[PDB]
Parts: sequence; C-alpha cells; structure tokens
Amino acid sequence: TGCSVTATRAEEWSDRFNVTYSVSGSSAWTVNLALNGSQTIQASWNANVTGSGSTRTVTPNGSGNTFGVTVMKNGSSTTPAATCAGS
Repeated sequence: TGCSVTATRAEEWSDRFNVTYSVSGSSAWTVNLALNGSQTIQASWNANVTGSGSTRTVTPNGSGNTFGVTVMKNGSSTTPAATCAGS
C-alpha cells in the first residue's frame, strides 16, 4: 500500500547529469524532487516538473510511470531525492 521512486544515473557530463526517476504500484503518484544547493532542471520527459523554491512538484500526464529529468551541476553532482506521495 506504499509507492516509491527509483532514481538512477544514465549519462554523466561535466556540466550536468541526467537522471531516471520512476515509480511502481500505480501511475497516480506525486513525485517530489529536492535538489541541493542551487541545482536546476532544464529537461523533463514522461512527466511535468514544475514548481518553485528548493523543491519541485512532479505529476504524470497520461504517458507512463517512468520519466527522466536533466539537472545541472552548478557546484553539485548528487542527484536529487524523489518521493512518491499518493494517499
């Protein structure tokens, strides 16, 4: 009765790193990314990553439960933390 988000690193560059966030159990979930420092996102497929502040809200658009996001280093190289929220 609980969902989760598995994030893996696919390609890694010297100015940013791609990420692969996914969730199982169901597609109606709420992915929440929490970058650290000032990292930012400039790409997102299979999910819409919008929001403001040090957190980012993510929701499904009727495509699947596996989406990827592109984060920029900016002095950071640790992927963000995603959390599935669906009561």
